[PDB]
Amino acid sequence: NRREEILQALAEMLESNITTAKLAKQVGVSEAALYRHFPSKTRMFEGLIEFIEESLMSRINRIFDEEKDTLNRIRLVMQLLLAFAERNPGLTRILSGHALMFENERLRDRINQLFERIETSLRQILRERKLREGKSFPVDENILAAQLLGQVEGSLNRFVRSDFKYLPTANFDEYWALLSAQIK
Amino acid sequence: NRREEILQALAEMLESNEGASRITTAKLAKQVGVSEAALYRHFPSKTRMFEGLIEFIEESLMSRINRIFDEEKDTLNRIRLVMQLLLAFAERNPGLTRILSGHALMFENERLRDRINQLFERIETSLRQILRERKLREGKSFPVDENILAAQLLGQVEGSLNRFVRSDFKYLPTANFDEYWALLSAQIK
Repeated sequence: NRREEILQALAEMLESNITTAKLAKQVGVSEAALYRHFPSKTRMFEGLIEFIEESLMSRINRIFDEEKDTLNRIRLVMQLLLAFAERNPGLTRILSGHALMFENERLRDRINQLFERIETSLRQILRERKLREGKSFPVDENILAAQLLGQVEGSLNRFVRSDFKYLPTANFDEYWALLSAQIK
Repeated sequence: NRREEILQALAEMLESNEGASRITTAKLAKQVGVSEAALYRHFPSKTRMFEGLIEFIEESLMSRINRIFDEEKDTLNRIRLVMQLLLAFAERNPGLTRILSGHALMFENERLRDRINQLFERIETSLRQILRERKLREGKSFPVDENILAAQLLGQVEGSLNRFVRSDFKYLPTANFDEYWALLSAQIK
């Protein structure tokens, strides 16, 4: 549970209005112990992205187990992403690209992997609806999946851009009414 | 015109492989053929330079949207063209898109952040105006309120542009625009 405690404390600090040393003192350990898990600040943020991706996928998989309807499953995965963003504005800023760190390539590459994993999960759900339920979409599932992912990323971007005033979940019911019409 | 050369050179610096780091007045000075101190005589700060650039982008997009209103009268064809213009503009100006997609250097400065928000508000209002005329032109509206739909359309554009920047410009927004339109049409027809 060592590496997670550090990432948890990192997440907590990002949500407040960061330095390896400051985080070390925060979790209550030497800088050497911290550097053993994350040899550098970039590796630390890279680890935070992985920690976020793993937590989100664990929840997505739970939605897959409990929800059988492919339509509502897409809806829940979207609502989960928007709700998570909304509740973690500091994390959303680094994900949306409004953070300095986004300049670092391996960190950007890493964020891309997280969005691609989410997008893949959406495509998977669409493919199942297509093949198991016989649904015929007006376009390739990859295009529908990109639009769904685009709507989320655009909500997250506007949320940061507006200094966190325009909520990601605002009008989701209305957006979903239009998006779902061609998924149903 | 040493006001346009600076904004022009600035666009290039952001447009070059310098998307990596931050631009400096020094490097910008050399890229314009002058001194740092000489640059600060036209713009009190680098932030004012970015704001002049946002201004340019806004004038460019608003002008192109004005022409769409004049050249196309069908509501859906007008939406298609504005969505296409926004995505096409981003692909033609990768560096400029980085600003609009967000950047620490951009949103930390409250005047530049507000400015970028005005640009998006200008776009959103144009979309809202287009959607609103459908009721009087064809006697019908949309499955959701026009203000909500304008925000949804803008959101898809902002999501595509973010992905474009994030993937280091490997994902091209217009790549499958024709199929994206077939899907969007069916949803809002």
